[PDB]
Amino acid sequence: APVKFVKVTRVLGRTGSRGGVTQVRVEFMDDTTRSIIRNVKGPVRENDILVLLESEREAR
Amino acid sequence: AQHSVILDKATSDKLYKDVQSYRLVTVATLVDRLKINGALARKCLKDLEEKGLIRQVVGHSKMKIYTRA
Amino acid sequence: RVRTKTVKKSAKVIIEKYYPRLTLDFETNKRVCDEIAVISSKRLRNKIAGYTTHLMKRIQRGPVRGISFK
Amino acid sequence: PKVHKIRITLTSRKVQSLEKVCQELIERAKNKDLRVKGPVRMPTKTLKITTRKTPCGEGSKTWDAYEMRIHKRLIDLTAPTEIVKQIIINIEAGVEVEVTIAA
Amino acid sequence: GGVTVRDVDAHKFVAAYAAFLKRQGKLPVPGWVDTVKTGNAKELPPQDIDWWYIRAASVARHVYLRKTVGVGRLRKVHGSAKNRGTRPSHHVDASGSVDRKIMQALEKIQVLEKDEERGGRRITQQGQRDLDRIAQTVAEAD
Amino acid sequence: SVQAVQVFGKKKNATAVARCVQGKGLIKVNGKPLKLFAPEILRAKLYEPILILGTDKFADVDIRIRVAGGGHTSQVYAVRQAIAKSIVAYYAKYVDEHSKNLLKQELIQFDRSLLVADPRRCEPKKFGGRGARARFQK
Amino acid sequence: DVLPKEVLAEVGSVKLFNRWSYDDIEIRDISLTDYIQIRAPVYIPHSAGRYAVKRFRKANCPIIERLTNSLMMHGRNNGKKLMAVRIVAHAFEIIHLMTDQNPIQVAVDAIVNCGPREDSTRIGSAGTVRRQAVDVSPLRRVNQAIALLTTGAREAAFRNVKTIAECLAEELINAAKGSSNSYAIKKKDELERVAKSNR
RNA sequence: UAAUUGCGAUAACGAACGAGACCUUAACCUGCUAAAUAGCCCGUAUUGCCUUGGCAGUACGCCGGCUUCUUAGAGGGACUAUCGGCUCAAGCCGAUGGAAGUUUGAGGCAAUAACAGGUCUGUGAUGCCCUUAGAUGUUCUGGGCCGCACGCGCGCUACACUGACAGAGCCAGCGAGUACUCCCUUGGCCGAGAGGCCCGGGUAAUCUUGUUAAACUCUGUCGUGCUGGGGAUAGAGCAUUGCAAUUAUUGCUCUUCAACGAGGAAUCCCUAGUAAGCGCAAGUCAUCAGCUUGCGUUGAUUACGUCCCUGCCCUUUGUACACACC
Repeated sequence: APVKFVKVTRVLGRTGSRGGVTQVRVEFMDDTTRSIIRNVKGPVRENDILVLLESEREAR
Repeated sequence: AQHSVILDKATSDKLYKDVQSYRLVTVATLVDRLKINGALARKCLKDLEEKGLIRQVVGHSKMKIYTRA
Repeated sequence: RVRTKTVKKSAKVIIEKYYPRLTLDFETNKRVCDEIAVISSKRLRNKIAGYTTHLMKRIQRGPVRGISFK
Repeated sequence: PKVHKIRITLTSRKVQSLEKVCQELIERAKNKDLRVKGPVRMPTKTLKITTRKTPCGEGSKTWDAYEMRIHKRLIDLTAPTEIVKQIIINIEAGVEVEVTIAA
Repeated sequence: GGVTVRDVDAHKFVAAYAAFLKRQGKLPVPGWVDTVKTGNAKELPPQDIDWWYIRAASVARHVYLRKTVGVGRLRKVHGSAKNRGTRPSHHVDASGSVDRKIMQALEKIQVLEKDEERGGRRITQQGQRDLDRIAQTVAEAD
Repeated sequence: SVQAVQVFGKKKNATAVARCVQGKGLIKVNGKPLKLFAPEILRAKLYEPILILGTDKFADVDIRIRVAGGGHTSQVYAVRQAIAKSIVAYYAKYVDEHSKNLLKQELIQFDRSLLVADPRRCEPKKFGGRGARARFQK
Repeated sequence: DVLPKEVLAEVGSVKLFNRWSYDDIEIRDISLTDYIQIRAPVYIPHSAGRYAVKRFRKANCPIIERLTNSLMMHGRNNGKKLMAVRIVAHAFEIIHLMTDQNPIQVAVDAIVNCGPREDSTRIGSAGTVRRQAVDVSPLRRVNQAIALLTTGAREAAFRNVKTIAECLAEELINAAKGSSNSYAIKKKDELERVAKSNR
């Protein structure tokens, strides 16, 4: 599978019934003109880098 | 569930066959692979050391480790 | 990590009543209060001076709603 | 007029009252041009007692700790015999004093 | 250069000195050996047969490094914990007669002397010089 | 005249008083030498300051140290911090601190705890520590 | 002669833990840099740092201390990292003697492979699973990997004549590639599989 | 924002309790006042080795010099200081400096108003009732509160190799101590062990005490076996406390060697020198700690959040209740 790498640009807010999930805005770091938002589980800072396997869920 | 406290001929010639070809030797490996007791393993350790076929890395009251010569 | 009315009202009156006599400097401010006020504790005394230095830092760039002086 | 190298000790519960007594005593002595070795201050001992508050035992279990503190601050001196009686006068109330000739 | 006792490995010194002292072969044995428990907290006699001689080095060394020493203080230095069963453990001191008589014998062979001045026993000039020699030998052998 | 400076180092309850003196390059603590005085695995962290700086900068200086109180691990940190203060203060006061300034800068950029102490103690609660007992009934 | 004569070669070399220089670390992938810190090395992990005081102060720490701390657990092993630091350094010698490669290379490449990328979080569904298969952050990756790794070693060595040093040693070398005989990788692989199901 | 702690909008303006301030304690001061019941330097005599000139120790100095370390008094020091992005502001976060940047850490006291909460077994605090000379007053002998098929709560020891066993190396803090009584006990001597005898110090930074504690570290024995992991149950013997030990007070000596392989449905405590491990002192005490109150040693994983469960308070709402859903 063609795994893509993404980078966080803006944190939005922690959703979830007990606050474990967090909304983050991420950057494709290869196509600068694109930008999307994803969810993460653990602690997250700015300028961090994430690995993304599937790029078609986009929860709420 | 017993390990022969004494060394027999069958174990002896197997010993002097492969122990020049192992990469590491330990008390555990001897009791595991060769079906020998731990007491004899320490005795065998010291005797094969002085004949000069394995080299010491570190010595300590809990674990002894040796490699080829 | 937030001040109370006692310090703020004390800060408010000192700046409004003795504006020329003090400046942005934090130690010069620290000393002037102990001469012109009657405080009974070093920590309270220090806190009043700290806010006035913060208060004066912002007045220098635009007037503030609370302050009114001659 | 043979010196004996006396030593005088004080006891009290207060601290500020005793301490000012110590300074005035050293200066009252020094005014008549006498040699003095300074104020050797002994360590302060702290003693506590803990007891239960409730008198019966129901409910949660809670303690309280009362305390009391003691100071010593003894003094020594090289002086003749009976000048001590004139000088050790004008002491406070409560403050206890013991004199040791240390002959 | 010059060395002294404080310039050698601890466990090396006791082993080195144990070998030398036994080769000399002059110290009493009151027969208490083979029947001693090493302390009220311990269970089995020590393994090494020559443990009694080895012990001699350890006690001699500290008296050199301390202002004064007595029989009772060795009890509480040598003690350890005791497994009283299912209750929690405590600290209990070693046997007194054992330490007493062993150092009685030791001082009869001109290593230390009594100190009625203040109490206890301190090492004597000849004893001090003896330990240095064995310690010095270790340095070059290293 | 005689050249000597006094510095101390502290830990939880480990006090180590030291006098750094003009000598010829020997270092030993409580009179006994440095060769042994540590648990055998931790002895590298004794060598921290001398190893990073180079022995050539310990040319002609003598040090004697006395340490008491605390525990084994507490004491070893106490004495190493005394080493740093001893060398830096003697050089500052009796030679150019320009070398000290590179020394101090380089020494604290690796680890800051060489010159500053860590304050940490305990506190008496009424629960057996910071955790209360088991609830009698709930 | 203040310093031991035998250990003298190091002085003319860059700082290292005697037997191993940290120079020339792996070049395999990305996204775990900035979170594994080796650029400032240390001899022994016994440094009394105040990493806990803030959020990411424990992110700036050499991985060597992390392993030593994680190993001590289960009551008996509370605060006794001396055995832990003993085992890790000694275990390094075993794998170095069993394989010509650098032991730091063995530890680093293993931990970068044994971390999941997606997981599942239990939001309330009234007794059922609305498990959306959420993503994972790089920092949590190493946290869970180290924790689960060390647990694999102790459980295996438990009630066995083998000891933890070589047990831990074998754990790292099996995790280098997909051996499937390692506690870490077996449980690691299922996590995405159950996560992939609820995707 | 930890807070009815503040900014603001406003028919309100200015205030009072509570919270904060306050007090005790822990961290900094080569700056002041210092100290033979605390230390260092220095000077004499002196021991051992290399010898060199030094190193490591012992005894003394009391107008030899000093107070860095130890110890207590007066003070100073942190106020969020400077910064970079949010933002009307109050603020929050992050980097630098600094001993210290969660209210710096931890405690003490603590508003209006209630409960048929607890205590008559603390009191010569107290009403009424009851008993009073065959006493429910006081006192002496023996027993019991501990008696046991069985349900429940707070704890202690273990299920081992990250261990057990044998030698050796060796580091704290908080405290306590004898007059009409018998405390803390050093040293010498006898004693396998527990214990015993004889001089002596301390009413105490002076003696016990450097409380040489435990954990811990190095070298070996044992080696997967409920085995040298485990120590319940019992037999025999020797002492100590006490007028008195049987229903064994406790200790010491030898033997005996039970269950227990990480524990179902359930459920607890806890955010950094913290949990956890390990020991020590004090309280009751002639003896008996598996108990509580305090002290120190080693020293981590995970978070900087939310209202899903379980509690609590404020607003809107309903009432035939107001002794108020008992």
